Amino acid sequence: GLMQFTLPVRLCKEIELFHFDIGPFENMWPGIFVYMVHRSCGTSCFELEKLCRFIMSVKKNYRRVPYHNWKHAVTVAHCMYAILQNNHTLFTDLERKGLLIACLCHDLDHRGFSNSYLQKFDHPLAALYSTSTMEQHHFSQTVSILQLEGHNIFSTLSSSEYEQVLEIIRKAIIATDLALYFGNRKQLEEMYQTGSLNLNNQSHRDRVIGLMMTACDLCSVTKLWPVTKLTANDIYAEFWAEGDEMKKLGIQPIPMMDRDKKDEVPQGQLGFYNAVAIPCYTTLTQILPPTEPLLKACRDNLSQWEKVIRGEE
Ligand SMILES: Cc1nc2ccccc2nc1CCc1nc(-c2ccccc2)cn1-c1ccccc1
Ligand SMILES: [Mg+2]
Ligand SMILES: [Zn+2]
Repeated sequence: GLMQFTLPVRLCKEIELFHFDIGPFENMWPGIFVYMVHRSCGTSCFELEKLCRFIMSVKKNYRRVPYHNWKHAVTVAHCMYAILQNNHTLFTDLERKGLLIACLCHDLDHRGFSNSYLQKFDHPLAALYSTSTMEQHHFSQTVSILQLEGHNIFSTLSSSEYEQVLEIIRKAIIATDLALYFGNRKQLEEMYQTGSLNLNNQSHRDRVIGLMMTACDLCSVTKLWPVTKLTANDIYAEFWAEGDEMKKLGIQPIPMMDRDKKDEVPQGQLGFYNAVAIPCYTTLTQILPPTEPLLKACRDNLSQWEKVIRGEE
C-alpha cells in the first residue's frame, strides 16, 4: 500500500521521455513496468501480488525470438506510458488500466513469423483466425493468463467495467495488425481535416487508440539513432529467417525477407518511414499535440537513413 517502486535517478528522469531505452538488464524490466502502472494509473489500480504474478506469466509466454520478444513488449508499454502521461486528462480510468496491459500483452507467444507465412504454411492458427491471425492469438493468450488462479488483476472491477476493459484490450491488440493501420489512419486524417473528429464518439476513440497502438508498436523509429539502427538488425533477423522458410516452402519471398537483398535495407527503411512511420506520428501529433517529440525523433531517423544511402555512414 505505502510501497512505491523507485528507479535510479537517470532512469527516474529519462523514463518520462518518449526516446527512453529500457536497457539490457532484463531483471529490471518488471520493476520498470510496475513503476509505469503506478504513476499513470495509481498504486491502487492493481493488487501488487496479482500484478507481479501476471507480469511474470506474460514474460514466460514471450519466446526467445530476435525482435518480437519480452523487451519489445516492455518497450511498446513504455511508449504508451509516455503518451498517457503527456495527455493526462484525455483518457478514462479504465483506458489507463487497459492500454499498458494491452501493450505488455500485444505480441504474446509470437513465433517471429508474419500472418502471411502462417497462411502459406497452413498453420492451425490460420484456420482458427482468417484475418489478423497472430493478433487474435495474442488476445487469446491474454485472456488465458488473466484466468489463471491469482492472475486476475481486474477482479475489483464490476462485471460491465470488466467487459469494457477486455474490449479496450481486444481492439488495442487487433489494431497492432499493420494491415489495418492504413485505413484507420486515412479515416482519422479525413475526420480531423473535415473537423468531424469527436472524442465522445466511442467509435472515434477506438480509432485514436488504434493509432496510439501503431505509434507504440513502431516506436523503434523514435529512439536515438544507435538504438534505431541496432533494433533494425533484430527486425531483419526475423524477416530473413521467414524468407528462408518461404524458400523452404518453394516460394521466392518478397525482397524485405530475402537476406540475399540485405544491400537494399536503407531504401526499404526510407519507404517505411515515408509510407508508414511519418504518416503515423503526423496524424497522432494532429490529434494529440504533446506526442510531437515522436514525430520529431522519427524525422531525425529518416534523415539518418538518408545519410546511410549517401554513404556518409
Ligand atoms: C516492416 C518493418 N517494420 C519496422 C518496424 C519498426 C522499425 C523498422 C521496421 N522496418 C520494417 C521493414 C521496412 C521495409 N524494409 C523493406 C526492404 C528491405 C530490404 C530489401 C527490400 C525491402 C521494405 N520495407 C517496407 C517499405 C514500405 C512499407 C512496408 C515495408
Ligand atoms: Mg504484433
Ligand atoms: Zn509488436
